Amino acid sequence: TPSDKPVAHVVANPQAEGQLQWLNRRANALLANGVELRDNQLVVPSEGLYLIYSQVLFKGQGCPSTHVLLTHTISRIAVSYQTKVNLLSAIKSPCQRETPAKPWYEPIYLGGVFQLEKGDRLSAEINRPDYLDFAESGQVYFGIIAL
Amino acid sequence: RTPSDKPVAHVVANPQAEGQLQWLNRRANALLANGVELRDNQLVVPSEGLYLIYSQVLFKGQGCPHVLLTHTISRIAVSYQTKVNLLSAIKSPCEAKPWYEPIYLGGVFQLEKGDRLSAEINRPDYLDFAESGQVYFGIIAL
Amino acid sequence: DKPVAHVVANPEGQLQWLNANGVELRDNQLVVPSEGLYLIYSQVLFKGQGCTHVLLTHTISRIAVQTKVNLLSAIKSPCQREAKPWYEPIYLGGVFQLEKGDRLSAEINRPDYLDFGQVYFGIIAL
Ligand SMILES: Cc1ccc(C)c(Cn2c([C@@H](O)c3ccncc3)nc3ccccc32)c1
Ligand SMILES: [Cl-]
Repeated sequence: TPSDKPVAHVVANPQAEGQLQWLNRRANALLANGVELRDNQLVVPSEGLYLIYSQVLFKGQGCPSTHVLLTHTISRIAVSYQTKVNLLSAIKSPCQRETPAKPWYEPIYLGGVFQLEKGDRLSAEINRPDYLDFAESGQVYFGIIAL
Repeated sequence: RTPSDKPVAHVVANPQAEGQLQWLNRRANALLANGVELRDNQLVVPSEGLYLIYSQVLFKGQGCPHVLLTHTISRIAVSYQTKVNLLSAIKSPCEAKPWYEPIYLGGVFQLEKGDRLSAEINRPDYLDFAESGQVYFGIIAL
Repeated sequence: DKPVAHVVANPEGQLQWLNANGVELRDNQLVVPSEGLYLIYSQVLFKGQGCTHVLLTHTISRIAVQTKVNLLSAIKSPCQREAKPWYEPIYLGGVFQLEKGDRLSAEINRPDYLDFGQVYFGIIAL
């Protein structure tokens, strides 16, 4: 008998270069037991503890003049407070200095366990989609597992 | 009430398989239960359904010299016969001070009877086996 | 129905777990109430205020009823060099056959670096 636990693993659309579009319709991506992907946001079907997790990968060929600051954030939009509450966040400076030009790879991973309500809208956002790496699949994903 | 019918696996790396990330099930605290097979370094699924899938690898380099470390979990379905990646991480880490990069990949997936999950790296030379529990691969049916 | 625990860190000098089904928490360790398959997991977060070559280790070990052994373990190294802040999480998790009365500890080498949803330890019976 299949599991009744809400789950979801959405992935970046690799053709949507310049955005971070989460897909559920894509091979090895998934929504189940009530979880929805609406408006680039996961929608929690029922209260409980969820494991939330996301990976994003950044890439640049060399370091430019302006300082590069990469951020990744999992936000929450509750029905009783319909403004983004940050759940998880992290920030990486992949460049110490400007190149006087080998390629760099900055992943950002966020995971934790949080209490969610029914109708919670979860988003996972980055500041610089132009540095996202869609070179092969599996690298950029966002997902939840009810515990 | 009784023991669990759920398919599961937790396989561990062989520290003396050179140039290989060789997964093993016959070890203490390792495990293949309820139809999960380890076949050609690939865990094989016995039933359709939702599974958690996870792997840890830990690389270590004594200092730096352009180093890239990749860790990749991938699916082959009976039906499609194509090797698709499920989760993937690329990392550039760089006396000579020793560095450590753990890479933990995990997620929830919808698998089909007879899929062949595999967990791989680009650089086995950089694997660390300092202690036990450092390098591993498994699935857990929900 | 099934044994479960989710314990978290108290926000000095100790990673101490705080607080439920069949599962006790004697002496900073989860105590398995019966034989079977368990999904054991944890996370911890280290933060530095700027960087002694430091290695942050996090380890979940089984104390089987009579020795003590690593189940899951990782080492991070935050600094490549000797005042910018850094954050470094370590993730552990996997599925394990276990005995009634086994103890599961989740430890760190440097409590001094710990930065107290990101610092937990738990189990779930399958
Ligand atoms: C997504 C996923 C799939 C399978 C497993 C076994 C895990 C490991 N896990 C962890 C933590 O180590 C973690 C978190 C985020 N991403 C990677 C690891 N925290 C957990 C809490 C509950 C269950 C498994 C938990 C995580
Ligand atoms: Cl050990």
